[PDB]
Amino acid sequence: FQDNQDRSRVETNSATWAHNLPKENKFNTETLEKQEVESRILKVLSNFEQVNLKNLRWEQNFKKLGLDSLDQTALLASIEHEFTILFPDGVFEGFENLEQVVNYILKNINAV
Amino acid sequence: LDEGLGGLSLKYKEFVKTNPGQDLLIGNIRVTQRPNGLLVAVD
Amino acid sequence: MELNSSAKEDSHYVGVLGYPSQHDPHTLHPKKHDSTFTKVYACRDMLWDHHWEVRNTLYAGFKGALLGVAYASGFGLISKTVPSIVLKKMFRFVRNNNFGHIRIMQDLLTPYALTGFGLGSVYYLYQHNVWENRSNKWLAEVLSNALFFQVATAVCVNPGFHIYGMVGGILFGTLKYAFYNSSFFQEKESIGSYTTFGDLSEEERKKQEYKDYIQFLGNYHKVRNGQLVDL
Amino acid sequence: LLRLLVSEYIFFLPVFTNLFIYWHIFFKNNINLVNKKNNWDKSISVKNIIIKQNPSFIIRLNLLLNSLMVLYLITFNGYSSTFWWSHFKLNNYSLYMYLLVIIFNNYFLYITEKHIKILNNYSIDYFFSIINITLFIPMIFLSNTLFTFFFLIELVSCAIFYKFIVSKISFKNSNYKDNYFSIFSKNYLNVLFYQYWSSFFSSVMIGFCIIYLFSLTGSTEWSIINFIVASNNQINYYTNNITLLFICLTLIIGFIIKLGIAPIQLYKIEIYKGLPFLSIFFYTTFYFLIFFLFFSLLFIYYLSALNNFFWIILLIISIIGIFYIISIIFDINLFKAFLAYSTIINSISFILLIIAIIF
Amino acid sequence: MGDAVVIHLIQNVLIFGIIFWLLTWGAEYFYTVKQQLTKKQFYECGFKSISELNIQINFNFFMLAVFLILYDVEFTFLFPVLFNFSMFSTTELFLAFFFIFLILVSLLYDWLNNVLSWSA
Amino acid sequence: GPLNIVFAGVAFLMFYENNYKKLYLNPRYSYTMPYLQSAKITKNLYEKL
Amino acid sequence: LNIDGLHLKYNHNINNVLYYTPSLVLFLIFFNIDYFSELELFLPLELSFIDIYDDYYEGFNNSIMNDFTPLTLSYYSINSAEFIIIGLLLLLGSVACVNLYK
Amino acid sequence: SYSGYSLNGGVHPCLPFYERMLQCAKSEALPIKMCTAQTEDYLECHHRKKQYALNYAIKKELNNIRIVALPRYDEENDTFVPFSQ
Amino acid sequence: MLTWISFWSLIFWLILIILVLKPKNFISILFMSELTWLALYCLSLLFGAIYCDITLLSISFFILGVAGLEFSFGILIAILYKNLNESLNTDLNNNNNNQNIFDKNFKTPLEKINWQ
Amino acid sequence: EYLTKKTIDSFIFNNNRFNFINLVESKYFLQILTLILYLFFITIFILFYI
Amino acid sequence: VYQGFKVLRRNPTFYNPRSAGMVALSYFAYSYYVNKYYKPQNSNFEEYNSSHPHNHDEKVRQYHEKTNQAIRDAVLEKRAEHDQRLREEAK
Amino acid sequence: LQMWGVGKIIEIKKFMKRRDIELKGLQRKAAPFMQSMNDVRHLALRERNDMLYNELLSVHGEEYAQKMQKRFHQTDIWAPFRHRYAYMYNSSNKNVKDYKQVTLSRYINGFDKFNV
Repeated sequence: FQDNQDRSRVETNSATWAHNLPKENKFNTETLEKQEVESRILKVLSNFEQVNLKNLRWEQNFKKLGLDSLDQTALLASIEHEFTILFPDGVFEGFENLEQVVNYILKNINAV
Repeated sequence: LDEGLGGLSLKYKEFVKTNPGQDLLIGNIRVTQRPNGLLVAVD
Repeated sequence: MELNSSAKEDSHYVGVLGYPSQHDPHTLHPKKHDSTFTKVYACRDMLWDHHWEVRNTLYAGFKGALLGVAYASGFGLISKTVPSIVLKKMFRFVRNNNFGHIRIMQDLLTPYALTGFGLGSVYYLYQHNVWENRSNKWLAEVLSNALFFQVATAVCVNPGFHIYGMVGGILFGTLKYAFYNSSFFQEKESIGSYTTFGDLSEEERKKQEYKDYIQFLGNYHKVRNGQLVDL
Repeated sequence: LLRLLVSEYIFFLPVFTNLFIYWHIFFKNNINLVNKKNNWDKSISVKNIIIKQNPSFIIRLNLLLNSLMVLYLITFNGYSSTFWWSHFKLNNYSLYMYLLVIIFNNYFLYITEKHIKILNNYSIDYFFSIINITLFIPMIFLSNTLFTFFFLIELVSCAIFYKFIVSKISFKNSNYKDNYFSIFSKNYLNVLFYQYWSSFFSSVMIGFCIIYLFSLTGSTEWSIINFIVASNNQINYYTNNITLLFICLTLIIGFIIKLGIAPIQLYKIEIYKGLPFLSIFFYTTFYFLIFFLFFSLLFIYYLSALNNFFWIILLIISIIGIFYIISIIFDINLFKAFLAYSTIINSISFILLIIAIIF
Repeated sequence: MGDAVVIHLIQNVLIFGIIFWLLTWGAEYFYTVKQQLTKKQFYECGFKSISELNIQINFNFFMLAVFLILYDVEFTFLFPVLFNFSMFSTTELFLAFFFIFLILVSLLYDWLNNVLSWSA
Repeated sequence: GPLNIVFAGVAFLMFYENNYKKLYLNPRYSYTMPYLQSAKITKNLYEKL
Repeated sequence: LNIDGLHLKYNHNINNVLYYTPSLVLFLIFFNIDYFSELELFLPLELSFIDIYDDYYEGFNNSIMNDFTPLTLSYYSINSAEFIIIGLLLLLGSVACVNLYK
Repeated sequence: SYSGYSLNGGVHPCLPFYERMLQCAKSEALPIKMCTAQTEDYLECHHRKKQYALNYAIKKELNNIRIVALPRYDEENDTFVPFSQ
Repeated sequence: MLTWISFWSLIFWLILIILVLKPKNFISILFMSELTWLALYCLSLLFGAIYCDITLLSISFFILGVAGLEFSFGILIAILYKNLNESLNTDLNNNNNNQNIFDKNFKTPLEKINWQ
Repeated sequence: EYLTKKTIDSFIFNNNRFNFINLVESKYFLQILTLILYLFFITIFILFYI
Repeated sequence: VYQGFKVLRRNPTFYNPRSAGMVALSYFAYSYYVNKYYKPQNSNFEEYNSSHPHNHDEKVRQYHEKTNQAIRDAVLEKRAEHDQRLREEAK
Repeated sequence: LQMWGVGKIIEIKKFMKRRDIELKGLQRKAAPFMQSMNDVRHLALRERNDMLYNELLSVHGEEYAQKMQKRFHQTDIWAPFRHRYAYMYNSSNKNVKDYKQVTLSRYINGFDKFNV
């Protein structure tokens, strides 16, 4: 009998040495979780000591957090180095708050 | 074993020094000489 | 290259020709005036007795276990995937043990050797006790092998593939009858050979052979039908 | 050496003449552009410097020379014997195989010459490689020892590698979307890689078999090997069944790897995938006429004294091959794979026929 | 070729190297080396090097090595007839001349196809 | 240890047995053991050294 | 092609414990194609005498002064066909190498 | 591929055996069953199996205490004197 | 401690086994193939000496020639690997997951999968 | 329908479940080595114990 | 400047001594297995030319030798008789 | 100059050939006595081995010993047993001494017995 609900074959084997817990499939398209991105961004934001992280709400513009244009560029480049990605020119200049950055990093599959 | 084999050869020399053509008798084996000149232990 | 050469011997032809017989008594008989050690050593003829049921069963199990070990070594283990955690634990065990590879090999090859031993022993006991007295040898081989292989496929492999096990058993039985029971490509005689036993002189045999040739001439279609032109 | 008999090397004269004519014409064609215009010379027209030779004449040349070889056979005379230190055999069957391969090559070349005028997608070096192959394979038929057969087979394998190398890679098509982007084909590399490594494996195992045949018999001549093996069977002198079994097994497996037969048929699929249709045409005729026929004659004629060891091995392989391909041939989706599997299935059938014959 | 004396002489060579090593070690008593920043760094005409491991050549002359591999075999096959040329006959002379002619023809083909130079 | 002592004894007996059978119970016509065999000049083909 | 020694990060343990160790063990157990041959210590050396025999009549009838005689015999007398074949093979290989470069 | 040459350009030691085997084979109507002796001699020349069997038997016999001393040979004359004297 | 005939037969087959065993890098396989040819060279010389046969020394030098031509082909094929977008480690030329490699990881050349 | 056609169909499909449509180099070398070693093993096993 | 210490300090004896000792043990065991059990068993020299053989192969070889000797003797005798008859009836 | 030099080299070679003819004649004069001594010593060793083998093998029957000592059906061809065949130095031995004597006789006196 041929079971069409079973679609596994030798092509779909997804056992890797590095991962002790095997992954769901062989597509390496796993994105980061929301809390991980926020925690790493907060770690990056610690260097900019004019920003208070205690009751930081992410929908505020960069200016109201205490960052001017140069500090905005430095912070965006720091996050960009942190996740080992690049922001396209339109995406880099279109960022207004940390929520948009969080969403963009969430949608990215190359972020590590 | 080679010490034993060497001992048999040297004792047969002094045996034939006094008994030429006889058979040396020690233990349970007999040392005899063949007409071609070979010394063999037979038991 | 011979298979089952001992069971296919023509004893009468071998005895007439003087050829050594594979059914001759290959036994050791200790005699008196001998030491007590050679009495014990001469008992090794037990392992040479092919009529010993326990020895035959153990030999069949050994052959099955060896085949299973070979299959695991060549095709079984490499196809299966081992979890990374288990492999890491195994390699760590090798690091902390002088001969840790042998233990890993034992753990990996024990199931296959055990299954082969059981299959060989059960197959020998099933063939020697049930199907050894059936008149139709080919049919007996086919049926026994088909049933045994269907059961083996159901047990060792998924039970949903038992039909393919039956088909494989039928094919294996046919092959076994063709080459393990019969003697093709492995013949100890010549086709058409015979042995004479009577007291007939050469003249009587020659007369009988002339009669046989006259009869044999009727096997030609042209001769029998009278379709030959004048030469 | 007090006298060099003509009967030792009479057969080689037409082959040497054909080789010299072929290579001289090739070398002269290599410089077909160089033509000095002196200061006192006048040109009726302006010379065109971008040219693309049509290889048709080259193919024609091949046909002509090949046809002449046919003539040399038709008027052939001599004795049934050996020549060049018993390294080559001259008898009726070998010469008939020679004639058969020549005439089939000539027919294939004629059809190729007809086809080449529709569309020129092949170079002169391609048909020069074809020339060399068609010049050298019937001498593989004329072999008398495993040594000379091995050397001839490496010569022809190098010619086949040369043919595979000169396959056209880039084409002028109507796909204008691929400019300013990199597209990777990888078919050329796979063909070269698999042909190279299959040749390596077959060659090393054949050399191994040659070494042990010298050890066991003292020569690689077919008649001496067969006589020694049969006499040893009668005498019961050399009773090492393991060595004979291993020699037969090594030779058979080497030929299995060389021919890409059902246990090892996979790389032939890649080779066919990476090859043009004309290459598959010529390769199929070369494979069936020469390689498989010699593989058959090994068990039938050349090493018949070892059939009592051969048959079982062949049997096993046959069974495995069938049970390996009765399902794999049903999950292919390529024309080249279809052609290659057709060849593989027919090879298995012919192997079964060989097993029937040797009984 | 040689004999068992060669290994012993190699060991003697190693002992002589030990003598040089002792002299060089003894010479260390007459100077000092002061640790500095760029002293143990790569020297590139007085400035700092920009690469350490990835220093790759183009190797745009591999055809020369390819041909060398073949012509070494050619010459090693040529040695025996030269060594025993005093016993030549028709066959030996013809074979030697044909082999040399084949070598020359191969070299001529290489020259014609211009694979004996540097390529971009 | 005791087993080390046994090994040393066996090794010494092996060494002495080899040397004894080389020095005696062996024809001495070629120079093999220096400073124990004669280093003279021999005029005949078979002279004991 | 590999300027630095950096290579593929491969683990040899998995294949060793899955395939190669048992296959090697079985091959070693069952493979032996040496029918009869003895070590030099199988029998006392004093029982051999053929290395001492010398035949002086072909000693003064032998004019050979090098060790190339068997190679010369085979390459230019007996296996000269294979010598020519290897020469043609090298020529064809050079042509194929040039075409591969192109 | 049998050349009849030795390793120094001389004559292969098994050449007469090969020659006699071929002469027998080319003259008999049933060469396989009528040239057994010549082929056996050639095979013994090539594979020295009988000598190896003899060596095995001799080692097995020498493993015992059969032999004590051997006669001595004096170079002057082709005579063996016993070890006793 | 082993007879030379059995030793050299085993050495040849072990060389083949090790050639198969090692990771599929083209240069490594080329080197191991050269070693295989040299083992055949040694075995042929040994049997030529044992059986007083002059053709096996010819096999030695013919092995030298064949191995040289094969090495030239291998060098050219590796340089061909350069021009095509292929890795000298063939295991990196496919997406079949391999547990023997620590760091095998390939994904599609896309920045993101979903937009809405 | 099933016992005549779909048994063979499903057998072929399930067998192809374990087949790589594209040959890789390691699989090629492993297949050659396995063929050599285990053809030798099966022949020697038939010679000795069968 | 041989510099023995700077050259031999990193790898004095063996990179992995444990693995080197596993090669030696395997080599020793395999040599013993080949020389003491497998090769003597395959050579079958134990009962060679024995007057009372027990192995089947030795009996088969002895039968082959005896049969070939008998065939040669019978053929030679018949050939001698036939040649003598032809010579005597030629004169 | 090339032609003249080749002719000169041929001249010296022919002169050496004449001297070689003379030396070959002298060696022929010397040969028979060397051959006689060699054969006598070889036969002495062979007789020793024959008597040893007969004594060892006579314990298993007189017919067994002659069956074990029999090699060839035809007795008019001499093919003495050899484990191997020598090839180097025109199938000869240059060093007929132990390895210690090989490595010490090149430096230390008292190792060569000065054949005069």
